[PDB]
Amino acid sequence: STGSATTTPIDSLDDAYITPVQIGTPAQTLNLDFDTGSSDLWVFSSETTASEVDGQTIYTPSKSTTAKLLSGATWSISYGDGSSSSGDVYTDTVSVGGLTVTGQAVESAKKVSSSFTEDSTIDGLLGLAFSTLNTVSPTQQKTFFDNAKASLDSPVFTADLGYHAPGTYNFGFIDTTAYTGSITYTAVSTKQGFWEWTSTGYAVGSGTFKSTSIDGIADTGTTLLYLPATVVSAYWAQVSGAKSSSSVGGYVFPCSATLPSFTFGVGSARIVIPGDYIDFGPISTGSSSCFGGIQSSAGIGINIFGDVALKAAFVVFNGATTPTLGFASK
Repeated sequence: STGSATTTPIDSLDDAYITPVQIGTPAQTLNLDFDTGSSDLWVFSSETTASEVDGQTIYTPSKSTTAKLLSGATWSISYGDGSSSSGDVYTDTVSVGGLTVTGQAVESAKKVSSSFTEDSTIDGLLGLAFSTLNTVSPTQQKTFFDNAKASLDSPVFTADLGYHAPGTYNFGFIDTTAYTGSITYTAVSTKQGFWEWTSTGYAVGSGTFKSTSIDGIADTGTTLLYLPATVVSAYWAQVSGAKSSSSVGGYVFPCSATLPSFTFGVGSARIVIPGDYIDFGPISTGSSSCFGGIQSSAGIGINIFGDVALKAAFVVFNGATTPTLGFASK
């Protein structure tokens, strides 16, 4: 089997991407944030505290003939941005782009933190990291990809995120028309539950490439590119007037600037992020200070190849017995 679904930016900045997902019988379509940095499929629901729902579409298990309470199971998750959610668990039929999994754990939110409530465009998350990170207790549950894998033509999914435009998540096949050149594959460590890999270095603009190992995670659920402070300083030093602002929470730059590109290495190959992809617009409405799309990871504990990096590439998440990642230009 295979599946193919379009993913769409939630706003003009590509702050996140939503993909329609069919849950239950008859289908209830919710727009979920596919997140290769986590491993829970959770949704706004008829159980979510009413004051914490503000425009989201909800899953109502009582209206699904295939929903079953997973008795005794609870979940609770906290994300790197400080947001969180928790609740109970149903199993139900879940389909993405024509690919159907029966018996998928659908984690129903009873509580969500303010950032989720305040984002009316995201109805939940669909985790695509390794199932060892799934938070369901006392019986840990499998991701949608893990459940689908055996049925797929090939045990892979691909992320093809757009810049200010829709893109595609494919399951079970590699669309050879969706990228240019060849795909360069690189080793993955699953020791932390992430799609963790080692970039071979970077360049800023037209500058020379610096060969240096940068361990980090391919994370579709993080907006920006978070890299070591040395790398980030070398980038922003090429932008007149750019500075790190403690009050704003990162590097800012004059909105009048033209930003240089940023290149990262994948083995001997190179992925180029155009400068425009690094512009996240005014820090507040009407400001002439703009927020940068490359930020320091120094306070995180891990480097994160988020959407800013991934949307410059066609990315293969290879879930074979030994997982690997593939990157191609496009």
